[PDB]
Amino acid sequence: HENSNSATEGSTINYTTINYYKDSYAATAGKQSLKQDPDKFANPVKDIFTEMAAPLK
Amino acid sequence: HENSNSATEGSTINYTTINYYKDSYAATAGKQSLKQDPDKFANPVKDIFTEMAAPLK
Amino acid sequence: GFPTEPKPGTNQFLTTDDGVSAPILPNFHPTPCIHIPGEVRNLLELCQVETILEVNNVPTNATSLMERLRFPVSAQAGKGELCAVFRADPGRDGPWQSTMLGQLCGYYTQWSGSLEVTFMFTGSFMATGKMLIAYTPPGGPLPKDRATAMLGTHVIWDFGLQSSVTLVIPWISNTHYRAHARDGVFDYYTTGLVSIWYQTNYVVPIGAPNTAYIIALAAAQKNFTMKLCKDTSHILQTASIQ
Amino acid sequence: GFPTEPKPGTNQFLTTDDGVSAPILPNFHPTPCIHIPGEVRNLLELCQVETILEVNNVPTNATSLMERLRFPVSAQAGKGELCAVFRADPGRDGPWQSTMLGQLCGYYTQWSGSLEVTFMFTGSFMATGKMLIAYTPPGGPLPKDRATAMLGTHVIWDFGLQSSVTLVIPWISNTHYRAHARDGVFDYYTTGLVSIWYQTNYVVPIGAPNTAYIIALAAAQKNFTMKLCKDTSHILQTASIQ
Amino acid sequence: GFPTEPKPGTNQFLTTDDGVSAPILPNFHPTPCIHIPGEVRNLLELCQV
Amino acid sequence: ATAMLGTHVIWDFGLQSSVTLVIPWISNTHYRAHARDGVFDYYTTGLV
Amino acid sequence: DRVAQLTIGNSTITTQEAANIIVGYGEWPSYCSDDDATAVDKPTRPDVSVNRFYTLDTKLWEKSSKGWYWKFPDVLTETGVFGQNAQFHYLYRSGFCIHVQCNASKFHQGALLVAILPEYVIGTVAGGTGTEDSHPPYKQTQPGADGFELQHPYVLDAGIPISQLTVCPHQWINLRTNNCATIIVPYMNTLPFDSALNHCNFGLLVVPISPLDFDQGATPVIPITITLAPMCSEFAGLRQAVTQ
Amino acid sequence: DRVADVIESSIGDSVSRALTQALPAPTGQNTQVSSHRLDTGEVPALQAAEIGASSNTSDESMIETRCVLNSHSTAETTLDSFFSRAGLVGEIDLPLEGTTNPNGYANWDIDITGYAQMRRKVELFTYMRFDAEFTFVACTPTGQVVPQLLQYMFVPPGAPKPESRESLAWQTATNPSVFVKLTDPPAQVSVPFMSPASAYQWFYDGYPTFGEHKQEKDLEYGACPNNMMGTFSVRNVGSSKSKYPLVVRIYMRMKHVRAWIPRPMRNQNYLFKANPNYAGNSIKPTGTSRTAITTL
Amino acid sequence: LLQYMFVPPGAPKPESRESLAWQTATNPSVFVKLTDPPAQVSVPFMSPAS
Amino acid sequence: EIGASSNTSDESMIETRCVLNSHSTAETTLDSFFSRAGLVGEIDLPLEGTTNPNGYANWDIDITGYAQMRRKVELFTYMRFDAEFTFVACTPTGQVVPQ
Ligand SMILES: CCCCCCCCCCCCC/C=C\[C@H](O)[C@H](N)CO
Ligand SMILES: CCCCCCCCCCCCC/C=C\[C@H](O)[C@H](N)CO
Ligand SMILES: [Cl-]
Ligand SMILES: [Cl-]
Ligand code: NA
Ligand code: NA
Ligand code: NA
Ligand code: NA
Ligand code: NA
Ligand code: NA
Ligand code: NA
Ligand code: NA
Ligand code: NA
Ligand code: NA
Ligand code: NA
Ligand code: NA
Repeated sequence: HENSNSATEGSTINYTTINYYKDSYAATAGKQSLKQDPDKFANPVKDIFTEMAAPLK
Repeated sequence: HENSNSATEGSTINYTTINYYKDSYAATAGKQSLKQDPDKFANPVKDIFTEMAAPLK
Repeated sequence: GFPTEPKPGTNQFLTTDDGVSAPILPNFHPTPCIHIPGEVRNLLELCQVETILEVNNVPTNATSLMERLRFPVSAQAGKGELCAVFRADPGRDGPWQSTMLGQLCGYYTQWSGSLEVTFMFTGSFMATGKMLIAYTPPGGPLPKDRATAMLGTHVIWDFGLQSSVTLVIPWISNTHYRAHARDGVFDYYTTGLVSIWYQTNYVVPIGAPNTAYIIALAAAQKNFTMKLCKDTSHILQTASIQ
Repeated sequence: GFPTEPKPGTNQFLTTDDGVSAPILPNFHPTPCIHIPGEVRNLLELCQVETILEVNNVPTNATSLMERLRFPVSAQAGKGELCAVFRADPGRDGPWQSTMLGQLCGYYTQWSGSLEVTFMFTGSFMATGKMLIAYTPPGGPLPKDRATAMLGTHVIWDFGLQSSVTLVIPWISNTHYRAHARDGVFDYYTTGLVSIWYQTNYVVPIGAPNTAYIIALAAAQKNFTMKLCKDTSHILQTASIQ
Repeated sequence: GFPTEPKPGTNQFLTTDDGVSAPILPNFHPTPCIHIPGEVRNLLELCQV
Repeated sequence: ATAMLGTHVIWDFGLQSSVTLVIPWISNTHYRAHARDGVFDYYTTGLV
Repeated sequence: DRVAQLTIGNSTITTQEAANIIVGYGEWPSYCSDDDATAVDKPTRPDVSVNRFYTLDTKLWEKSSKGWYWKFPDVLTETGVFGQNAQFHYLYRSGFCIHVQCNASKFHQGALLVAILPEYVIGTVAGGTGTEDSHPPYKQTQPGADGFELQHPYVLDAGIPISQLTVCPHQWINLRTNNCATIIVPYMNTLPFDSALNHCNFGLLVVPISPLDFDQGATPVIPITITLAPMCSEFAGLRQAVTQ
Repeated sequence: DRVADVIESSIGDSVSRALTQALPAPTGQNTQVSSHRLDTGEVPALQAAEIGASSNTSDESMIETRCVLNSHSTAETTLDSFFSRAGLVGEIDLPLEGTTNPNGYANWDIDITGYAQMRRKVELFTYMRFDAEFTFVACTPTGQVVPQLLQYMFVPPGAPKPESRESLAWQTATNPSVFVKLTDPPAQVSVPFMSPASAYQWFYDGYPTFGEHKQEKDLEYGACPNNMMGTFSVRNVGSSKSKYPLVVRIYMRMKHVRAWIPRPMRNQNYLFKANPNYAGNSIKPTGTSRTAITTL
Repeated sequence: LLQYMFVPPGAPKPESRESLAWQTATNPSVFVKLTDPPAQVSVPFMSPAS
Repeated sequence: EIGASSNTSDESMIETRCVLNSHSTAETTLDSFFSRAGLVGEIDLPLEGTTNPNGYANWDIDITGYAQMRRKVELFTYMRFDAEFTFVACTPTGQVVPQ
């Protein structure tokens, strides 16, 4: 078939690329899945709180 | 699949184009649907009248 | 690699070639298209909209340019006098150059279809009169008198509540399409001649103006078509545009 | 071979072209990817993280740089005095340049969406006060007094257990996207102005400091988007890097 | 791009080569063909006259 | 330019000789007592 | 069909010599879709207080008049409650119902071309020679309610032929036929909302193509009055009142 | 529960009521047989131009017509057929000695309003939305092809414009750049619709900023930033003066075109880029003139 | 580098090397170097006759 | 103080309308941002001088020599990726030579 040696092998993200060689790291960058995780950096709090609530109770 | 970023995206007109890249604005101009709306500029009257009638009654 | 063999035309840059080109901005998405009134789909939509035909293309004076937009009519002597004359050719130098149709034609080598000219009388309510608008197909020299003009396609116009009348210049050609007519050999594609005559006379009471004007508006019919794009005969520029 | 015909663009090297290229190492397999914390998937994830907004971008002294990170508030005379002012424009020279949002904007020609600015009061527990943060949409000149500023989008902030308050600068634009605003013609894309006023006054008992500071943190909302990549206005290099 | 390898005959202009060429006028439509008497399909039709 | 800011009607003379200006009931109270100069001008209807 | 009545708000217009009604580009004014909009704040739709007929200044038609024009969002920015909203709000949006009226007698004659030209950009004569890059003053690009007179109507003071101005929503006032023109214009712009102060969506042109004429004795004063009403007005981005 | 004028209210209707519909028209309309008509009451020929609508009179009602099956295509008059033709819109000079870009680099302000042919066509419409295909033809002033390497860079508004041939901005870490030799066929590239507006405006009747609009600033009237797409920069890929004088002609071909609101076609000569100024002393008629109205 | 341009009847014929007509905003043009293989192009039946 | 960004939304701060936002977030993905070729190295092979005058050169692979490219990548601490290297060669005047 083809070698699975691209830098994104085994990633929880899907790619649509084009290639003409046996090594997949030669493939185009392609399009990708648009998932996002804002909370990871913007709201990494242990005990999440609502916006309607007073943060410090 | 492919990016939907051409200037005619979401248009009430069909196009038959060719492309080799992931961005659809790179596609050929292609052929298009031949619809026309003369009345929009030639007869934008509120109360339409026949040709057999006397315009001003 | 895969055996290929480039043919003539390789590397050439054809202005009208419709091919693919590498996109400069990957994953770029354009601003959504709002709804905007007056969208155009085909230029023929514009060729059917009447625009003022400068039949009176005589005044070139700086202060008299606005009067090319209308021609006079007035009380005569009653002998079927000639009022105005003009070629029916759309893409030819003359009256049609002031119309949108004439301008769009300039961008196409050939056209086909019937044309129409609507004449609006702007005299007073008390003014009466009957005119004879005639269309003389190719070969017919400019009719010397009304009795000759009436032998071709025509319409007797009676002034009244309905201010305007439409002269339809039917598509009467030997060829399916006509290229733009010019003096000389290309006069082969001439459409013919239009001429307005007094059927009776411009009559008016005491107290009303003895001279009134007519405004001609021209456009194309539903069977009008154009083909083979080219550049207009004129380029509105002399030196570099700063 | 198979008949082909190369078109314009042949041999060109387009920086952003996304094509295929011959691999230098056949059958090479990269080191497995371990799990690493803090993986980023989209830059918008960073535009939503608040970073200190240098509203007090006045001190340029070598020893006074750390004080651009916060602005003062103190006991006044009670006439709705002005505290601070700044443009809401994200990709414009000014206070927003100290924020991550402002920095990421520099890499994109256009942006769209609501912005938010959170103000944290760092006075003492015994200090009280009410401020009026107002946002003046485009066209509105810098409000001369509080009575004028309060006519736009605003929020009255009351100091208390909850140290901070959030002023949301709603997306109020004529266009779907805004290009970076600069002085002159591109001021067409200005977002507006923000101004802090004393609603009442900074009150404090005996024994507590008469001057406290406020720290502004800014970021984007969930509807914020950017498009059309470009290079930041500044290049941090003068001579070759050794 | 897709690996190719041009062979001899590249760039040559063969008078009788029957290939494709870029069209100069996009969406151009020719004048309809009327019926005309005496249409010829093969030159052998003339060799018999 | 000031009068046209209120309730109005542009009348065009023609075959129909007349035109009707309707003075709509625009009051603060359900009923109006007769308006006179002074205090009872409180019940004024307006001006034409 | 010759008679008509236009009622909107607390204003009514009457006419007994009309020539139908034109609806620009075959579209009625409408409010902004939820998918065509961007501004997130809830707009104000004052309705009856701003969507009514406002009658601007009157012009006098002379045997030598060249023509006039009015930029539209503009003409109303300092009038009634529409003007107040246009000043207090950053964003504005609306259509218009324009009614130009001019009557004479069965013994007068002449024809006015009443047209709507979107994005009517004014040019200058460039110092006559065409070597000076001069620009039209604020007083001319946005004349207000008093309108402005054309210096070179043949080219519409913008280098374009008036003979083709009929490709735009228009109507004529031919004294022997009608005494008014009614044109309904939808909101036209490349944006869902825009400033009523900096931008003028279109211009109203009233130009005599066939000169006014009459015999001495007939009333010589023939006025041309402009009445217009906003439609589906929406405003957003509230702040203090701004004049310009 | 709720006031009636609010229930029956129509404020909020976002759908545009259209009086017209676009119908299929792949060919010119046919002509149907017509016979004589001698009757009262019906008058096809009589119109009323005051109404503002074009005459709806047809050939059939004006003369006795035959049947004609019109199969003439209307495809060549679509917007794409009309505009999808590359035309000159820019020209950049890179001479050896002179006062015009003599340091081996140039910054062309992206504006297709510098050439009459292309400009007049697009100015037939008020608004236009489209993708485009730019082709760059380079050579010396004599048309000679020289072995020189150039770099074209698109500098969106806000990005740093190169101040010299060795500017740091030529690193193009993010801006799109094209490296070509004059010996290679002209570089060609695809561009999307990159305006923050829904379409480009060839005409903007207004000002870009608020405030007092004094004489000195009338320069800004009619200037719409939604049309200002940035700069196009060129340079000799090197650190020394080039051995040859260069010229770069820029051609543009529009694709996927949408257009709105047609206008009268340019009547007078063009003088400047950002405006419709015309020579007031040389106002020529739209067309040709003649001696008398009664003679050809 | 040469420029070939098809000028249909009615279009402005160039009067010089620097003529404005060379802008080809609508006429079909071909730009080629003499070092490139001969330019080749397809033309339809463009007569108004059959 | 909590260390989390404000979760306040437009809707709770002012009376908002309904807006169906269809603006794409595709151009801010890591690939869109970084998949653009930029200068990272420059090698000189002069005829006479003190910098590689013997017709050869050894460039230590390090993309940290140029500010534009460097500043972008330094926005992140760790990065895993494949790359596409392009080598543009010519003389110091930009002249293309048969070498
Ligand atoms: C090496 C990459 C080069 C990329 C060049 C990209 C050019 C994109 C150009 C878009 C041009 C749009 C022009 C539209 C409107 C005019 O600028 C305005 N009407 C001028 O007033
Ligand atoms: C003719 C074949 C040429 C092949 C060239 C292959 C080059 C491969 C380069 C990989 C470069 C990775 C750079 C990554 C990190 C930087 O070196 C470090 N941050 C420097 O401190
Ligand atoms: Cl012709
Ligand atoms: Cl900004
Ligand atoms: Na909260
Ligand atoms: Na091989
Ligand atoms: Na490659
Ligand atoms: Na072969
Ligand atoms: Na709508
Ligand atoms: Na009729
Ligand atoms: Na017709
Ligand atoms: Na047909
Ligand atoms: Na520099
Ligand atoms: Na010439
Ligand atoms: Na937030
Ligand atoms: Na969404």
